[PDB]
Amino acid sequence: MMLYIVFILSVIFVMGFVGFSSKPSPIYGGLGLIVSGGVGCGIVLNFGGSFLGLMVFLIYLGGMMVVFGYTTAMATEQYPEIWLSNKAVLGAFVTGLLMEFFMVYYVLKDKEVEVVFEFNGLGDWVIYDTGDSGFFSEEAMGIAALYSYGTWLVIVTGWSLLIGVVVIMEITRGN
Amino acid sequence: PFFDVQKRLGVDLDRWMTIQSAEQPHKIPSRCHAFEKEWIECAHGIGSIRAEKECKIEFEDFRECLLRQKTMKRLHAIRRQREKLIKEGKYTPPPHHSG
Amino acid sequence: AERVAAFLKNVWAKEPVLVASFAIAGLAVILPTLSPYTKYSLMINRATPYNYPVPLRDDGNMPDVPSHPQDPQGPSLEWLKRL
Amino acid sequence: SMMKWNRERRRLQIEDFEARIALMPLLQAEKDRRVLQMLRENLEEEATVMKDVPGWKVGESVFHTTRWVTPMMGELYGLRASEEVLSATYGFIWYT
Amino acid sequence: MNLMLALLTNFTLATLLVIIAFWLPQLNVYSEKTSPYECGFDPMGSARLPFSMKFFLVAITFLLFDLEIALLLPLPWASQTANLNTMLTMALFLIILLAVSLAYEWTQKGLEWTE
Amino acid sequence: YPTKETAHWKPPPWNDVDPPKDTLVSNLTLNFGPQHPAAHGVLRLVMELSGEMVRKCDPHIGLLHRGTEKLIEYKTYLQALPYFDRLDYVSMMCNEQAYSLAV
Amino acid sequence: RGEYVVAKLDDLINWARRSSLWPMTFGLACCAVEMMHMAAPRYDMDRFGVVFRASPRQSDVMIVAGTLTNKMAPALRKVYDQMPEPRYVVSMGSCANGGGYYHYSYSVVRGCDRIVPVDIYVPGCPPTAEALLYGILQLQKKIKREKRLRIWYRR
Amino acid sequence: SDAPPLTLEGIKDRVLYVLKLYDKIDPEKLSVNSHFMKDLGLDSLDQVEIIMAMEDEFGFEIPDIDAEKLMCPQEIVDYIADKKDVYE
Amino acid sequence: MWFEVLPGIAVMGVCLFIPGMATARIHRFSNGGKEKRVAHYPYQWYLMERDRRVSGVNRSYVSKGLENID
Amino acid sequence: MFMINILMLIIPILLAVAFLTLVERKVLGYMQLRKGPNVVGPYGLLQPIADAIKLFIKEPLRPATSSASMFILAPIMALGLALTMWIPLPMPYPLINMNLGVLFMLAMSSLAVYSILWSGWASNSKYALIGALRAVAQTISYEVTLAIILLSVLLMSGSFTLSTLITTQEQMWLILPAWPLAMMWFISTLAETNRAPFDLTEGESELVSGFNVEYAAGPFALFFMAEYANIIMMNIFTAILFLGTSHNPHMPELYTINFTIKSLLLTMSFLWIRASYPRFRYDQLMHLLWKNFLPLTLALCMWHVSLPILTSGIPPQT
Amino acid sequence: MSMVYMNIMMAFTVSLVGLLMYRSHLMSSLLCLEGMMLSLFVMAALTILNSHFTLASMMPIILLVFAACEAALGLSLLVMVSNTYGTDYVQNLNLLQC
Ligand SMILES: CCCCCCCCCCCCCCCCCC(=O)OC[C@H](COP(=O)(O)OCCN)OC(=O)CCCCCCCCCCCCCCCCC
Ligand code: SF4
Repeated sequence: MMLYIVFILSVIFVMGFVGFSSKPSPIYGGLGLIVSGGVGCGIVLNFGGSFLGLMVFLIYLGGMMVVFGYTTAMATEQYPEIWLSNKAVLGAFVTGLLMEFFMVYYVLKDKEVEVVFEFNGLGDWVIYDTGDSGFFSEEAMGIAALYSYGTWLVIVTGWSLLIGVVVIMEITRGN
Repeated sequence: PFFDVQKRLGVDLDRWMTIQSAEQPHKIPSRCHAFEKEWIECAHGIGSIRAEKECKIEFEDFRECLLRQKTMKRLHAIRRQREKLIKEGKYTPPPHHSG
Repeated sequence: AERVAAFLKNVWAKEPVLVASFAIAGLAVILPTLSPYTKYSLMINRATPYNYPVPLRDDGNMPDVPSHPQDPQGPSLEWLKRL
Repeated sequence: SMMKWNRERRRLQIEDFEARIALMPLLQAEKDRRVLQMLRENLEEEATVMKDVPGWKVGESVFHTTRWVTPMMGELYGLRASEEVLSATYGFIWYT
Repeated sequence: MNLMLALLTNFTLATLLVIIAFWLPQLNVYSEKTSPYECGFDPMGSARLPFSMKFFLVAITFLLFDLEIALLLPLPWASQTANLNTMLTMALFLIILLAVSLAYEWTQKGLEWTE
Repeated sequence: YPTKETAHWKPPPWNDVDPPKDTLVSNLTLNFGPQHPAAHGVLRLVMELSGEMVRKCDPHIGLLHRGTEKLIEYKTYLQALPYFDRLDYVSMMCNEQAYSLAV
Repeated sequence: RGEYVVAKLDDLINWARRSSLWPMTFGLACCAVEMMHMAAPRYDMDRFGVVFRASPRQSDVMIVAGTLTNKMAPALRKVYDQMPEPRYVVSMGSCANGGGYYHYSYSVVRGCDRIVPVDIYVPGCPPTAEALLYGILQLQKKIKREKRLRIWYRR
Repeated sequence: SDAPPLTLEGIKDRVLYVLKLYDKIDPEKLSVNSHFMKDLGLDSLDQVEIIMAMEDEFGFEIPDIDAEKLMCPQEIVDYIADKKDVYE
Repeated sequence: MWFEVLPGIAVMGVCLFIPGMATARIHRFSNGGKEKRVAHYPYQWYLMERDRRVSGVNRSYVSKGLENID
Repeated sequence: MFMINILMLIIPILLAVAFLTLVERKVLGYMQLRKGPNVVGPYGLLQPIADAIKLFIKEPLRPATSSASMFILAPIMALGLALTMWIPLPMPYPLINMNLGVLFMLAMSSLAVYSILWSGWASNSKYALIGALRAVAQTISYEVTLAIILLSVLLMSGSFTLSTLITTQEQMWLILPAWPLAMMWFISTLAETNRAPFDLTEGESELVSGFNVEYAAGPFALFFMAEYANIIMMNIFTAILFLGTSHNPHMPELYTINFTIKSLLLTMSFLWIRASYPRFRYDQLMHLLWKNFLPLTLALCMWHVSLPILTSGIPPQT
Repeated sequence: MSMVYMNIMMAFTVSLVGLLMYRSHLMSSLLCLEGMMLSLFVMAALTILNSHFTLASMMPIILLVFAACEAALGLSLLVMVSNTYGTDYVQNLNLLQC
């Protein structure tokens, strides 16, 4: 149904993580982290945060593009592997799927699964707020606050990024 | 903090984001503002050991407003009972709920 | 005085794009300090009523707080209209 | 040109926000009666669904405090129409 | 909902065209037709051998710079704050550091591709 | 305390630098022709690339070798003249002139 | 009669194929120069739908223009085999036809039809750009006479 | 652990086994002292192929000057010993 | 000559005009002859959701005016 | 009535893409002293129909060395995302009125790059791989610059909404106050859409056909359709950003007329440029943006954060 | 905790277990580190958004910033690893304590 869009997207979210966690060739591993990046952007979006959802998807699209260019250089062999071409990758891929299937089965039937934490299967929609906000996006206001409120966060983040450039220039210089 | 320099120099570096009842942009309140305010005001100064026992009610109420476990269990029980009664032709839906 | 116009003219003939970058960047960091309308910018932001203006309880000693939205008391946006 | 038009646009926004402010007191009043009407309807029906359960206090709170606690989506729309709930929860996010 | 339908329609249309492409034409498959193309002569070694990246250092920098847009895209909303003096200072501070990052890598032969 | 396992362990280098390894990675080899827009049709240019940098060019020619210099031996000095229109087939009368000046 | 309907589908597919011929970028010798001149403004082959493409897999016609040598023979067959069907071959000039001025040489294939099946033969050394354009326009007439769907129907 | 040491009896099995796999030598009359050319009838190249198998067997390079003298299985076992210092 | 190109551009131009026109008329067709409502912020959605209740026909574009109050 | 709207959007788009092929061939033809297609139908108007049918009744072939599943996904992923970029475009009313439409188009544009990486990688050819990694390099060149240019413009619009670009330009085009950014935005769209002098991934003169050398028949057609849908879509984007038309609620037709004409001329400029210049070298395309555009783009981003403040011209947030 | 929190925490564990169990490629184990960041990002975003913790809305953004300063750092060592050996196999990093 439609009331369970977030739960369905989260199931697909886990399936992508089982995807690249099996560690096929990073070409397919990068594909899995892009699929989960997209649906992960959907889940956040359905909770109200559209800027956050688009940001993570956008940032991971760029990052996984650099990984692709590196895979053809440092992480490639004559016969790249798929989820079917190894027993280790196949055994791990089917393992994670069954463990997700049994969680979806018990939560949707029992309505209460306790594994470390207690989880409730009534439906994600039961916790949403009822009232409306004002004439603005609440999450947008908070992200804008980074500059008026987060002065200390900007300074460290800006400094860390600047050193990040310097650091990789030293590491990769070689000789 | 290991070194509470901020208290010494009187400069707020990160305490503006520690709690969710602090001042927010455009005075937007959080969903559990009222409960977090009471727990913090109950447990100020007495210390953590005492607040673990004397402000226990105000912290259980807060923990309910966050995860709503004691609330979802109640709803869960009603739904279980209702689907049972409606399974044997004993529950008549009220008009507004459906129509 | 003879070497200042030799570095500038050397870069302008080799790095015209960089000259336009630093020159543009400089004005961004300087002009806001020198502008007289920068104060108005901050005042217009405070004038945008995002929240609801919750009223006050009249204790009887608040002559600076208006009794009606159309009273002389209280801040006015007359400066805004003429701006 | 761009600055004058933008400046004109800040004044238009204020005139738009003030009109909202003049209406909020009426919408707040309507929203209150709407929630309370729905909380009672959920309470009234629960009485006919937990009429036999031994250990059940109808309409009992889950908090220790007696303060007013704003109801969550599950409580307010307990058993309303399926499509009514979907637009109540995802109606704004999905409306484009 | 409306977005979902549009997404589902665009990709369904493309899939049908792919299905039609493979099932409408008359086919004639044999080994020499499906071999890899390298201008008429057989390739020497697989296309899966390592391919050197002469701009690896520029690629890594892209990650770090591509984050600045995450921290910079809020600026249109940030300009609406009542504390413009602080917001203005940090917006320029953040952009200025990005330029200093670029100028450091530029001078250090970072942007120059290797050989 | 040497054991069965650690019998073969060797002391680390005095200065911590291990000897570099031998030939590891080969340049990609690519056929830049003969069916290429820029190969003029008959140039099998076998290249060794490091990425896109060129490490070696090895022009293979003879895809258009027809044996003109041997076919000329069987033709009188006039029957062989037309062969020179087909050597630099973008400069026809310049090729004919060289042969005419030679005879 | 149902044979009429297929006879009108044949016209459509035959029209789409002769109207959108896409030669491969494949020339060998002097004849390839006259093939450029057919793309030049005076004759403008592109106005008949004829567009060169470099990739063999994106081509419909191979125009063998020039001499084929024993060293080049394996390469010509490969790119031909890599052309999806339907595919056509035009033999331009005398070297591509029967060996031409070099028939009796030792390094030359006597006729490009020993390596691939050829549809149209264009005579000349080189065939004028106008002569080649006559060949292509004759190839379109040969594609207009195909009755693939009228032959499948009568099977 | 440290692998078992090479012993002159261990080498002997390797050589004969390698020769046994060869399809031109008849297993019946292949003695540790039999001669490749005269006894087994192998020609020069047949002899060169055997020496190539021995390189694969023990994984080391044999120069052509030495292989010109390995005319019977015995000296092969001797030669392997001299390289690995298997006096045994 | 060059003006023989215009027929191609005219056909192409007519193809880019249909998407804009089709949406504009469809919007007015579905919303009783008025532009489709824009709800970018929760206040805008609250009023739009309130028109469904006030209209009484579950249509937020059926506007009820002074005739509806007495 | 929403499914009818989607069909009324994508179906005309495909027709426009089909006839853009004719326009380019006939325009490049006259700039080259030729006539272009004029034999297939009157003035070539049937030329696109002949090509489309020819491709889809041709034989598609999967190379022996290909990766089947990815080899077929790439064309599907290409065309589908090309038609997806159009849903939020105000003309003057968007099909999907996204509040963060500018971010959405940025993100989908990035995702569409992987239809090139996976097609070239799944082909398993060296020319197909060389082209795939020229797209990694090409995206690393413009992605950062193109994002910051949009940010600079949006500091005068006030929000990421695309429909708000119309309101911003109710008194004057944004090309006047921001002509330096338009110049760098136009070249970015040339590079982003893989067009000459920046059409390096395909690179006919150097890589035969680039990432799609192994693609034939219908699968090739989907790449060809996707590439031209981006050409039209990005020039529609350029017209909205910088040449904003005026919207009259009572006569929305007039907007679509002026809007379409501006998008045509911006599209003809793409053909005009392709017939005028040589091709950059894919390492120079990178130094063009990181060492010329990036220094200037960062400086102008600062100038557009300060300019509204020092002039009190900050736009409304809504 | 609603049923969504189960999947995001289930996803984090899958990435965590994936990281700890190397196969051969070092790049394959770098993705799992980036995968864990995505799980934490989503889980924080759901928690912060749900409770209307307005100022905390900037936390997930800051998280991504250092999420990529590791990826950049992680790829930097991978370049230096493959230079020494020609491939990013982890079995070649056995000079120490052996
Ligand atoms: C309140 C805070 C505001 C201040 C911000 C402080 C940060 C400023 C820097 C931020 C931007 C990062 C750039 C910093 C590095 C400067 C550029 C540089 O390092 O150039 C070094 C250059 C190396 O190149 P080289 O190989 O030597 O070739 C030339 C041969 N001599 O060798 C050289 O040629 C160096 C030559 C001297 C460089 C001078 C650069 C001047 C920059 C400031 C200009 C501002 C004035 C214009 C604006 C005023 C308004 C119009
Ligand atoms: S046929 Fe004539 S023009 Fe063509 S290659 Fe032979 S000699 Fe040259």
